[PDB]
Amino acid sequence: PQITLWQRPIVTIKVGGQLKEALLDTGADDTVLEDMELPGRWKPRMIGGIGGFVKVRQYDQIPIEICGHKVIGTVLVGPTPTNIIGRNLMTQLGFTLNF
Amino acid sequence: PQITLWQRPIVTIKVGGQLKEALLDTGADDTVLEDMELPGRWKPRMIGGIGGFVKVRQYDQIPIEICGHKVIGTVLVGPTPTNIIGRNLMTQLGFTLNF
Ligand SMILES: CC(C)c1nc(CN(C)C(=O)N[C@H](C(=O)N[C@@H](Cc2ccccc2)C[C@H](O)[C@H](Cc2ccccc2)NC(=O)OCc2cncs2)C(C)C)cs1
Repeated sequence: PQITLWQRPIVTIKVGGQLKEALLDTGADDTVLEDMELPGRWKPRMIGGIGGFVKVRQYDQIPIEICGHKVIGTVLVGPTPTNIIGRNLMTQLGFTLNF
Repeated sequence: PQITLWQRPIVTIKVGGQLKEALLDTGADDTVLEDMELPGRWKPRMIGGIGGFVKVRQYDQIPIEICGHKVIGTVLVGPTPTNIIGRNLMTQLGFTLNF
């Protein structure tokens, strides 16, 4: 299917057993979710964006369902204002930009 | 054209006579450029990002060529690591996300 950009491209995801809404974001290298618990080891990281930087925890090999399809990759967790699905997971679903 | 997302979706733009690089960003409502000179008056705007909020200058009705296509719209100028083409201008080109 085709997703329009007249509105924010927000989709439902399932991660860590929880259902959430998240923004499909071609301008994000990585996926960043509002603070939550995830299984396994993690390492601290600083990620930068428009307002400056925030400290997050990086969990690797985390499974996520997006649009029902199951993908796996790195997920950063911390005080982000909204959940963001980055290119690292978008590629796994075969997403492209077209015009 | 079709753009995959294994690397950052960077395109060439032309604004105020100058060629620049910019990131195609579906997760951005608006277009934000690094400090530069633009004609006309500006008005104040606060935009929010991952790191919080920042003051930018809002210039309305600015012509930009993106991939040689002319768009005319609002451009925000302020502190940013990268020029960002947001949904306001991506919609003028007819960009969609597809999988
Ligand atoms: C130039 C160099 C430093 C670059 N690094 C990168 C890799 N990096 C750091 C990222 O992708 N970082 C992501 C990001 O913020 N990307 C950004 C572009 C950018 C990149 C680097 C530095 C500054 C801005 C752009 C992202 O789409 C974010 C997503 C978002 C949306 C709402 C709330 C929080 C976040 N969009 C926004 O910040 O919107 C700003 C707004 C515009 N108009 C109204 S609000 C994080 C979410 C992970 C790309 S270019």
